[PDB]
Amino acid sequence: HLPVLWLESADTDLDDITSYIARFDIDAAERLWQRLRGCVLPLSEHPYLYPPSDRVPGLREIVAHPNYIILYRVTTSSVEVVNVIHARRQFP
Amino acid sequence: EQENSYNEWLRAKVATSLADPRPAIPHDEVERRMAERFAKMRKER
Repeated sequence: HLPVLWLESADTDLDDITSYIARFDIDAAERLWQRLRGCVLPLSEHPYLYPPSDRVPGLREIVAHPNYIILYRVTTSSVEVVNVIHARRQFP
Repeated sequence: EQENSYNEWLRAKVATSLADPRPAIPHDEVERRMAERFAKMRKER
């Protein structure tokens, strides 16, 4: 198994996205986190499962939710989550 | 034209993410902070 890591920017995205939603729906915020974590955890076993990004060369794109995308890369020693972004908005 | 602004914003966002001096964080720890955040959010209700 290859260790799954998170960039601080990715953690900050996580915090930003779930903060805005929670101001109106805490459970909708948790369900989104349970989905994002469920996409990133199995990367230890399938590091190259998702296609490489054409927007950001060198990264790979997970469409975890119709509105949210996880961008990650495989290094020499780990898989790093780079950013978690809104698929249609420049957010966060 | 809205796709060009999105891609430029996203490339600049990743470029900032990759310039960050702080080291990457185990999934372990992000699960802990997410748990810390949801708990503080519920105590605020």
